[PDB]
Order: sequence, then C-alpha cells, then structure tokens
Amino acid sequence: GSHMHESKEWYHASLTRAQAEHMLMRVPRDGAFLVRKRNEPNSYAISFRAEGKIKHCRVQQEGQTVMLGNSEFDSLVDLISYYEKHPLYRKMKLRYPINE
Repeated sequence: GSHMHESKEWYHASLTRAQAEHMLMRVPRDGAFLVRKRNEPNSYAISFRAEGKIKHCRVQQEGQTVMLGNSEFDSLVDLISYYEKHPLYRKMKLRYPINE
C-alpha cells in the first residue's frame, strides 16, 4: 500500500474526469499526462494525450500491487516510471506530467 504517489507532481487527489480533460487542454501535446483518484475505492485513472486526443486508463489497487489491465506493478510510482519508458497507448509514452 505505497502512498509515495500522493506527493508526485503528476498525482491529483481531487480531480474529476472532466477537470482532468480540461487541464490537458492547456498545453496540448502528446505524452502529457496526470494521475487522479477515482470516486470508487482503490481505483485511479491515468488521463493523457495520445494521437492528438485525450484518453483515460483505469488502474486498480488490489493487495500489494496496482494493475493496469493485466500489467502488474508494485506501486503507482513504479507503474508511471514504466510507462515513461514503454508505450502506454500505441506508440505514446508518458512524458509531460501535468501539475499546476
């Protein structure tokens, strides 16, 4: 149950889906991304830009790991670190964290 993500510049504790989409409008670049807590327990979303559009990927927290689809990681920080090096959607990787 890592909490390290709570202090990361890309992580937002209170940000709805549409609020996240709006934030990704400011600097429209592929690879822009943020992570937000969803209203369901143990659920997060990556909101990001790829192929000129805004997309969302749901992430589940179960036990001692997090899951994006069937890809499993020890923590949200490890997940984000992985998708900065490996594509999350088609050819796009996480590149530009959205903070303030």
